[PDB]
Amino acid sequence: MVYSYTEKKRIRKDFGKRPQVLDVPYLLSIQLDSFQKFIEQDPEGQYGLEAAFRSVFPIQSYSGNSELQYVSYRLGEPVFDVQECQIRGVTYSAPLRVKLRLVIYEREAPEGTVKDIKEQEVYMGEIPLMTDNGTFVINGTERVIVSQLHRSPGVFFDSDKGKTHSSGKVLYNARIIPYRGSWLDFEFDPKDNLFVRIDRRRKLPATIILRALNYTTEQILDLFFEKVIFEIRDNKLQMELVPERLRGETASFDIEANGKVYVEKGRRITARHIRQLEKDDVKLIEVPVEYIAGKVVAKDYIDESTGELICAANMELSLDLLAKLSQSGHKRIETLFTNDLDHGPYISETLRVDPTNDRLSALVEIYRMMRPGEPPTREAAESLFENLFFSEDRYDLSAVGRMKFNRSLLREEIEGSGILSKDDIIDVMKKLIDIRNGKGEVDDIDHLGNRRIRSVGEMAENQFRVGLVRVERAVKERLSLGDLDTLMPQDMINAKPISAAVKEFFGSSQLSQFMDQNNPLSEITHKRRISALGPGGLTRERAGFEVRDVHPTHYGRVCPIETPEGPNIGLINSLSVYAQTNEYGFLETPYRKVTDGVVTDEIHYLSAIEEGNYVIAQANSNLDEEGHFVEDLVTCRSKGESSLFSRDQVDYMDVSTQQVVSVGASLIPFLEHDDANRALMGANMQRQAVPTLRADKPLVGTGMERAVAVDSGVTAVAKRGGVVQYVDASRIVIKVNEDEMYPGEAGIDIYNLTKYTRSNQNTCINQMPCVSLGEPVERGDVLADGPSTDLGELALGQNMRVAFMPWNGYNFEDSILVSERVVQEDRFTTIHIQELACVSRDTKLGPEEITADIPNVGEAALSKLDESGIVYIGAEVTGGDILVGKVTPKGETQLTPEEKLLRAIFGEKASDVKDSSLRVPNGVSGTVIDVQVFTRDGVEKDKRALEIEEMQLKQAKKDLSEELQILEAGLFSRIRAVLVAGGVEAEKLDKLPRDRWLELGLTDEEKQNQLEQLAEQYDELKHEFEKKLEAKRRKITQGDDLAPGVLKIVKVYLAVKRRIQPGDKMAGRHGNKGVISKINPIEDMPYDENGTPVDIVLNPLGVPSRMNIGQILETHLGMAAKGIGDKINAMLKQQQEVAKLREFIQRAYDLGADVRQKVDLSTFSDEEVMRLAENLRKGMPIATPVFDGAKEAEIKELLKLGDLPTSGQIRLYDGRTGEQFERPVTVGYMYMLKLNHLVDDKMHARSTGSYSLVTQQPLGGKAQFGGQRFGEMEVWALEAYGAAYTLQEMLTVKSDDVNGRTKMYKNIVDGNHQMEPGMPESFNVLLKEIRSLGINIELED
Amino acid sequence: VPRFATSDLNDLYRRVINRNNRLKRLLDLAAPDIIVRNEKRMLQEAVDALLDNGRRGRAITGSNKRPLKSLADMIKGKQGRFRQNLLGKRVDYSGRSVITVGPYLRLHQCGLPKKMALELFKPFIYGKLELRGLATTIKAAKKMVEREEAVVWDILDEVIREHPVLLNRAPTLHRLGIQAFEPVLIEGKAIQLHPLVCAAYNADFDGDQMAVHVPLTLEAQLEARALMMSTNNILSPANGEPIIVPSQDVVLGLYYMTRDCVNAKGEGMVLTGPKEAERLYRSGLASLHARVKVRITEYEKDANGELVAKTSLKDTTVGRAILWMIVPKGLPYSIVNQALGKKAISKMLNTCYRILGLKPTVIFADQIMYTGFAYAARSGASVGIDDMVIPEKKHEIISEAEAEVAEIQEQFQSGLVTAGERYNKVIDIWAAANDRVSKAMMDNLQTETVINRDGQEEKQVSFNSIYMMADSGARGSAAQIRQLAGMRGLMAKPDGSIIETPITANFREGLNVLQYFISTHGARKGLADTALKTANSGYLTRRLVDVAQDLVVTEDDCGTHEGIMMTPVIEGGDVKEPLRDRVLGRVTAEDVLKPGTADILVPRNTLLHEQWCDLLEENSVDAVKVRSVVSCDTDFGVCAHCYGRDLARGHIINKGEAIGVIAAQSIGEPGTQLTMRTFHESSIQVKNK
Repeated sequence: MVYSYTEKKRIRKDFGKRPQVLDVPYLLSIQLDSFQKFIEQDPEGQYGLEAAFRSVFPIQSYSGNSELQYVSYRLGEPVFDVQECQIRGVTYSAPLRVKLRLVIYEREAPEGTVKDIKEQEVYMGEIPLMTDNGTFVINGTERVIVSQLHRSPGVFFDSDKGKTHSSGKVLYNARIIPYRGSWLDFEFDPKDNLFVRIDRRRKLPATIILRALNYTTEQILDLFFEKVIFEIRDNKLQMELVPERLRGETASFDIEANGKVYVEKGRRITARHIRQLEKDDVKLIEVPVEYIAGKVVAKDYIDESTGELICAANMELSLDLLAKLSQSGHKRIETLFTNDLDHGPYISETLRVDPTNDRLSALVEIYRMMRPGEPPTREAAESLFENLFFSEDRYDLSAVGRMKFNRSLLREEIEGSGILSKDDIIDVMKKLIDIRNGKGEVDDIDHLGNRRIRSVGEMAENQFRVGLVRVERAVKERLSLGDLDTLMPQDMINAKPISAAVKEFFGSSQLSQFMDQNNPLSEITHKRRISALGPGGLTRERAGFEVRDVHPTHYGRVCPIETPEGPNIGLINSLSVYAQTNEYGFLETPYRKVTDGVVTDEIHYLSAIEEGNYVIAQANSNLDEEGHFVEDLVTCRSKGESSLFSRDQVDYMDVSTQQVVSVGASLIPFLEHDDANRALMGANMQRQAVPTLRADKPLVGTGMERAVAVDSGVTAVAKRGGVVQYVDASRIVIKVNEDEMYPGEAGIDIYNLTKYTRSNQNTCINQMPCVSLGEPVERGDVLADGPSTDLGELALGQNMRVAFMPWNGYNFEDSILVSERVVQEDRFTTIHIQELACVSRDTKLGPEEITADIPNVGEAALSKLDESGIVYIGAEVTGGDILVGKVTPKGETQLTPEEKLLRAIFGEKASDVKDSSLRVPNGVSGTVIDVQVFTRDGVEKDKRALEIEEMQLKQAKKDLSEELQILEAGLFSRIRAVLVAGGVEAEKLDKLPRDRWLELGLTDEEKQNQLEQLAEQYDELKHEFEKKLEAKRRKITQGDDLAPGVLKIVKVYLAVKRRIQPGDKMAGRHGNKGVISKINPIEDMPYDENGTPVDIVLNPLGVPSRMNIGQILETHLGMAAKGIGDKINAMLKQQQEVAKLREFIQRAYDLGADVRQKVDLSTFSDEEVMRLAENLRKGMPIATPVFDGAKEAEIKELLKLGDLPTSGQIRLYDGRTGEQFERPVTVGYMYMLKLNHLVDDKMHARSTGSYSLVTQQPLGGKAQFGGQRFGEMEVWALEAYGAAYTLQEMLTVKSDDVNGRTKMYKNIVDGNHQMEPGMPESFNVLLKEIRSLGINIELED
Repeated sequence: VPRFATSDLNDLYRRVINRNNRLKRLLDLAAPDIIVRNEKRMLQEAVDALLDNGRRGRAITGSNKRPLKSLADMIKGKQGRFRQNLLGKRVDYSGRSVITVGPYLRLHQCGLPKKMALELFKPFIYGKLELRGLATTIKAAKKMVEREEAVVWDILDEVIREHPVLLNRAPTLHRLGIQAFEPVLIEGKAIQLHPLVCAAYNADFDGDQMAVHVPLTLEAQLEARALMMSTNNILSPANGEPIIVPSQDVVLGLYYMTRDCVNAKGEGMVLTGPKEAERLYRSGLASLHARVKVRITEYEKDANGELVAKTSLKDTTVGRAILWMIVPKGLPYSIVNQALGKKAISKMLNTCYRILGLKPTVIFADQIMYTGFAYAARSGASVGIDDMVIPEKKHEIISEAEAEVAEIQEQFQSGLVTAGERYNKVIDIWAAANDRVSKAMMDNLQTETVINRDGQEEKQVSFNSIYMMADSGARGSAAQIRQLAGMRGLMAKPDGSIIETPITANFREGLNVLQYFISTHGARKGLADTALKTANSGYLTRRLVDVAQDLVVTEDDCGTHEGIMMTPVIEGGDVKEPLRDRVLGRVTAEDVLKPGTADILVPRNTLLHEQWCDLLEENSVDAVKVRSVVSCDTDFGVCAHCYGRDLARGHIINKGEAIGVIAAQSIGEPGTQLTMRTFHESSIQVKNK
């Protein structure tokens, strides 16, 4: 329908013939979903606080006959709000309620219960919540937790074979990883013996631990080994035949089967000789004795005549022993298979080498292996075996553990207990014995089917569960202390472990961090992030090979483009636009279902394992109206590769082509043309773009940014929109339409816009109204634009005029050249807001006073500071001026005549009080925004903060009184309506109150009902509004809780306007970023036939050098867009009729071949888009899809329609000399980027200043002093240069020498120009350290 | 270091004093052997915690987590004492600026922004106000500086002119990373740096920071003017050739300068010398024209201590005639007639330095920069969609290779060909087809363009900017252009083998999704490799630099008769390196001999340079005995005659110069040793008979 009432102001032109049926998801559902599932109440016991309370509860003391049952929990409303809480600067957290119930059991009496204990809730900890945008609040910070990627718990099939073993064979291993607790792994050695390593401890044989599982050798061999049969009697000595159980043989003699030889001596072992004795029916045959010496007995057979232990299982048989066994009365003997073709003699070396044959000695041996210091006492070994191996608390599998456990073991059951079992680990050892046998496939570590993501829900559940156990220990000891505890859940539960665990977790963690805010882009792509750092997933911070590579599982879920190009590469990832998280943590991406020859519109979400078997067609392919594929052979992918397949082999579809990219790199137009490396660089440079004064929507674009800007939460959107009444920059109100409303409470929705405010990146943010007044608003319309947003469409940079040319060598390599025009148009200018706060107080000499006196300073500061208060709002603070005066007490001294007259003439503070204040260090200057200060508990006698205490009251009463006027006024008009026909009079009612003395009497019913009702809701709304105003005022006058280490906190905002600067930096969307050499005047710029000097000058060499394609098509297509907008602007200058311009606008929309459903003029044709022509008169909003973007045919056809030369090259004349350059020159308009790399912030030039007490070296940068560093490479550079004096006075005089700096400086000021080598003090520090060591050093002459 | 408690020290001393006074008190109490034994083990563990911590007990500090610091951590801050001592201290007087490029001013200069000025020079400004006496008291002069008086700027100008400033980039590799320039003030917050030196520092304009240090007084400024100047040291003691980078707009500008064209404008020209001003700047004469009769004067340096003039008519172009005005004096004119790429422009400066001296190649290279940027801007070079050319044979080659591979997989379906031989076979067909698309690409790159004059079949070479960069060599390569138009090749990071699904789409054409997946795969592998090689390179430079620190190079002449024989490598069909570059330099033991005997060419040891060595190139001698290092010489160090004259100064080398520190930076000079490690017979053919 493409109605787009909110987008009717600017209609972005769409390209490409590939339709998108699946709409863009809300895309924050990872953090929003994780949070809403972290706080929930469900009977199913979903993972969260209820799962933790159900996990730990019931809490029963040891031999205490007392239990604690969980009432679960319910969350309440926080005391503060989002915005007000961030303004106060305190962490935002809701209390927890619904405490657990207790229980008491009678001692020595079974089932006896004196009473049931049900107690009121108790305050425990603080549970932080999430803002609607997906952030958190701690101490007034944004606090977002990065998503994590970890190994999914389950059986791992690993190889670990290669040149690292150097054994000449391929090793194999497998390890079960629980969600918590110790790890259990198996390890091969070249001896081919299965070993067991538990949590890096020395690997014991399999027979000692499996013996600790209480399985005798008979069950070992008879379980994990074959049986068959053996027959010794009558001297025939015959065995059964298993022709289908083995392929192979070794025959040194003939073997006859039923009177005929099946395989002759030395005859071929081939299937011709196999099937001869296989397909035919053959029974047990007699063999010679010599084959027994190689065979191994299976079961345990002992002589029946006497009680010796001879002929034990798992032992070699002796030719002389056959006479002792066969004559003992044993007719049949079970012997092991023991023939190596597809099998091997595993576990035998474990049985032979394993010293412990019993489970008790096995438990003692594994106990001694666990604890080297203390010999085992044999008493706790039984608990160490279960608690170490199979136990409820110390072993955790649950949903993913048992799932990937069974599916990894090829088991039928998909669910089970969260604990290990003997048959389970025996099955793992069996499948591992098969992997060692050579059958079966291994698993890849980088394969995301073995990977799972963890979020705020699972993480916070883990830490909160650990803290809950830490509470369970002390509560268990408390209940075990006393025999009978009445009303136990009162003082037993301490909130310090809870609030310390959750406040320490969200407070300080590697994953939880504050964001540096530049544009909504960095906020949303910083909101969605995958991290392999933190706990797990991190081996080392140096080198690495296979972990940082790209697996085929990285196609439709994680974006290979976006990445931390810095020291750690390939670790931090970004999910796809359409990527979704499964309930078990797996990453599923959409695929459109296809049935027979028609493509069905049903969407199916497939994981890596599910999509591995199915075949999915290429993203871009020919499509027909009937649904069938035009081309017979369609490119399709199955597993790890792609090839042409028939139309019947395609199961699914890739839907949109944007699934492989992320939101950060998906906004870069013409991605298929530009190289992946420079696209990676540009995508890495999209986050650092600082918002400027005014945002101009990109005229070359994608169209995903439309959804990114509205879904980022930065812009101010409207809820249940309607006809707007009042508009303003501070506030916006909307009268809601009466179509869909709740019948109660009446009222309208009010909004408060955020003005200039400091961010974590020291940038500036604001929201501005997009509408004038009286304009209706639908649901989802953006009312106000945030920083770097224009009309709800994301613009984080500014376009400007572009021409490709070297100019007098000023543009070299990637260096950039900017005209003074854009410098003087205020473009690219940004505001940096720094906050300064001086907080000390807390003196044992008495409290500190703020301002009211400035000692040892003239009236210059007293003119800026108020008498009873601080400086005026929006003043000029330059240099070391004192922004806030402060005085601190000093120690008392004797009076004496001197200080007596000094205190008599001085008076007031007596001048003995120190001058320490908030004064700003040098190098910082600007205008102040607002001073928020602070208010303590029970503090008074201060004129400060009174202006904000009154301002918040006048604001809350100002915006709160509007609803009171709408309510009291609406019900008042309802009184004027109900008084009709009861003795009404317009002339009387429109000139008097009470409305006829409360509608008079009339027909009695209206008297008491209408009058008593009018008084009822009249006093109800009046007194209710007054009560709400008082409750709101108390929150304003109560303040916040400051740390005890200060009486009063003062904090001041300051803002600075920084503008396009020569050093600076500038970036493109395709990865080209450079510093500006110099800013040239307008007269020196080349101009076209119309006399339009060029704004920017870049280097064409970077296109072939750095392999950047997209810049050319960007500039040319942008030149076409500004050509259309230039012609429409000319039409507005000519004041043409609506229809004449309407024709060119319609042709502009529908030109080309299809590639859209849009039709101009479709809505009323006389307004809206007709005014949108005057909106886009500056430029045409042309969009291109990521991989579906425009082609040079449509670029040359559109740009040719824009009257511009089809070649995209315009004859230019030199600016300085007026001469024409040889050959045509490429000009265009591209999207540019302002960055935080500006030289005012980066560069600090330091000479001499304060130093460090150790080695007497300077501290470093930002301290106003310091020499940066010239390291050992510079020492080597000077040694190679041959000048030893620069290193002499550089390494010693200007650093270590204490007297060399004073004498050297005295020689520079005096002009002697002489220095001495001196004695380095850092060498003396080495002397002192070694002297502190037990080794003595003393210098000689 | 404040809550203070004196961490990492007092935490240990309180425990050790606690156990000492505890064992003394219990010692006076006569505690049992178990109590005093526990006091003795906690005692030895406590003093252990003092001297060496983290080896066994790993005692943790207060806030636990990270083990507490001990004396072992006090000796070595991170690795060794390099942080505290024996390596670079923070020192003083540092700008820490951002790179910019001035095209103007001088090869050795500086753009210390005014903002940067007078902040570092404060002591010299106070002393100047003292000696000159414009101020009264010290605090009054400090007030004159802090009040931003305009009078201070004149004295500041007096100081800055002759006061040099040395510049460095933080990742310093070789000796030329730190140089000495003569600063001049430019309004701004940045530093405009000489473009030719930017590639010498390897620094880029992406915004990497820069270190600015101030030398002090006599040996610093004077040794920096006599040593550390960028023009004083040009020859790099690594490759042996002078290191200058007249690339980018210099190669493009001089390539558009030197070239010919059929017809066009101007035809022939009778005027010769002053044809650039009137002919070029007036009208009627193109910047470059073929068949110009303009005479040109020559200067013959063959005479001893004297230059012999000459004049002759040589076939050339207008742009080459303009370029010859830059070439000083006695250089031959045959050097400027060529395509004049990034290579040919080097040997020009080489022969200029090794004939006319250092000043003519300094002012000459500098003027090469000026004319290169100037005529580069006047060239009007650019790039666009129509600039690149897509060959029409690419479709037939891709279709033919697709048919052949279809027959290959047909043979695999029939079972006649194995999967491995079919795999490598398909790789061979797509490789050969890629070569075909490359050759057709080149054909349409040069011979596609036509110009109509006379018989019209002569035309001319294509003027496209992509081709000017390919042949000129300012940037790009035939392989990168092959990625622009022709096939991109095939690589797989996880597998390490060539994939069976080639990429048939040019950059101008829309790339497939999976093609982009493979491209970002191999690109990510490339970023991992290039990011990985830096640490190993710096570590190798650390090892070799630590091993080579020993050479004093003290004595002048040892006078040893032992030497190493010098013969060419002669590997393969053609020799890899000639005999000249290897034999030149050092000194020769005994003397070389012609086919006639009894005659010696050189008097025992001689310094081999462009004269003597080229005289040896005219003879038939294939082997030259050359005495060098590791052969005899001294007990510690090497005499000057074994190393040779190769250095920034091409004359000789003198006592005291350390070749060990200069060494290891030629091997460790490349930042990236290799990329991908290059993915790692019966007939004998020879080039000549």
